[PDB]
Amino acid sequence: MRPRSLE
Amino acid sequence: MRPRSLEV
Amino acid sequence: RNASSAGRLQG
Amino acid sequence: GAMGSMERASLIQKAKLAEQAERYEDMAAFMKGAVEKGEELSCEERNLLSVAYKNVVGGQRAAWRVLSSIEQKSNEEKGPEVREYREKVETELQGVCDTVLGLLDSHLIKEAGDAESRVFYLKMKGDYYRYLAEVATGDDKKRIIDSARSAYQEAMDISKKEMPPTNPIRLGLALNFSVFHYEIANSPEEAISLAKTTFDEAMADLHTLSEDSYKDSTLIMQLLRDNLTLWT
Amino acid sequence: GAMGSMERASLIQKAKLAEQAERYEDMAAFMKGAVEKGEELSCEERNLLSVAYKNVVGGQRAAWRVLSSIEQKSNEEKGPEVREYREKVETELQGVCDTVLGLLDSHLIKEAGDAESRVFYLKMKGDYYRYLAEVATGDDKKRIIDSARSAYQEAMDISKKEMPPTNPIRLGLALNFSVFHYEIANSPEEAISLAKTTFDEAMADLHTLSEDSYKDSTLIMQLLRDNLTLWT
Repeated sequence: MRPRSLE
Repeated sequence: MRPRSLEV
Repeated sequence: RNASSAGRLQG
Repeated sequence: GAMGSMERASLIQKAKLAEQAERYEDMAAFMKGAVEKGEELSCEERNLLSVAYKNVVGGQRAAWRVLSSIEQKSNEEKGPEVREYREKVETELQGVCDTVLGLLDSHLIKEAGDAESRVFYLKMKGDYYRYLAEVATGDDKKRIIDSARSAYQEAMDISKKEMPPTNPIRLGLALNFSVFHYEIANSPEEAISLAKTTFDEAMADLHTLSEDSYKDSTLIMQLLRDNLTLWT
Repeated sequence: GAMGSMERASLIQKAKLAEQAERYEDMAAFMKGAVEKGEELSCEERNLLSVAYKNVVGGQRAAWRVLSSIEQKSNEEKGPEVREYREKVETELQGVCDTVLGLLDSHLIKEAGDAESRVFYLKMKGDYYRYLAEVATGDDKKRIIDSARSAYQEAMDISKKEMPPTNPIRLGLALNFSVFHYEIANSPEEAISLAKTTFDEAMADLHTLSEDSYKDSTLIMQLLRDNLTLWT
């Protein structure tokens, strides 16, 4: 479980 | 649990 | 507000 | 000092009891006494020191922000009470920052020791100048901003040369330096660029980390990402 | 004292600012300065005083329980540090209670004033002797228990003569006196009997109360009922 990629 | 005193 | 580091960074 | 008669091991034991009791002013006093023995702190001891003072200063910063808000809402036109009480809280906050900065300069910041320890203490020096900057004005504020930038920049230089992008001390320094850029130095573009680079370079290395390491790094990356969400 | 040069009204304003900032030690010091002006407290001001000191001693009692718990585990089959730090927190707690008890005796407990005010301050005298009793030993504890009982009993005698059985200050006094009997005075029978009688005499009168009065009375009746669950 990783943080979401940048948009 | 601990007995309750007046919440103050 | 802006997030800054916690007091503990490791452990 | 007040802790001068107590064994170093006993001061560390009492700092941990204070943390369990949520007695952070006591925890900070025990950790200051341990630092004043003049021996290096272990990784765990550094974190006790950091936790103790972050909690003390955190309560003062929160109080100063409450009173500052009330003061500004009553500056649309009263009585001196809100300003006087805000000044009292401010002077106490400055006292704590001066205590921490004195410990860092007198005992903890050395030319020697591992990069992680040197970065940890220079980051703390930047943090405590940043807290002074939050309440400072005029010439004093310019001097404090320069001091903060100089400590953070020195730590960034070491961390980039000596620690991997997922190192939590390196991440935490970059997070705080980005907040310095955004909130203190009024350089949003530098704040955003730093946070984005830190986040992205860490994201590339996550697969390399153990369980405990993965936890420590992603917690800090989520704060970087939350600031980027807020800032952009 | 330290607050001697400040206007009473400014001290009350700053107590309210300290409360908003969650600075309860400051709040208490401001309310102590206000009491030392030698004027009666209003109902609102009595409650500021009580909130301030209850928050301060509440932190100390919480810390004392954490440390006392750790002290008793290590003693069940490891150095003096837990006991030493427990003793330090104990002496600080004792100082706060002695401060409150001195303010009550020197300034606030009077033959004059309404029943509500007289009961409020005598109940507070019982509560702060009860907090001293929680940490006391030996002959000192026996004197403190007698002092707490005497204060609560004088309050109970006024409240029976001057207040209805649904009166929230009467109900609060009976609740705390029941806890005193159960936890301090080793009289669980008297505690249970007092909680049952208090609850039953209020129940008989609830039909007479406004919706605001009903809310206030039944909130405290629910505490008596929670204690009777725990004790029976």
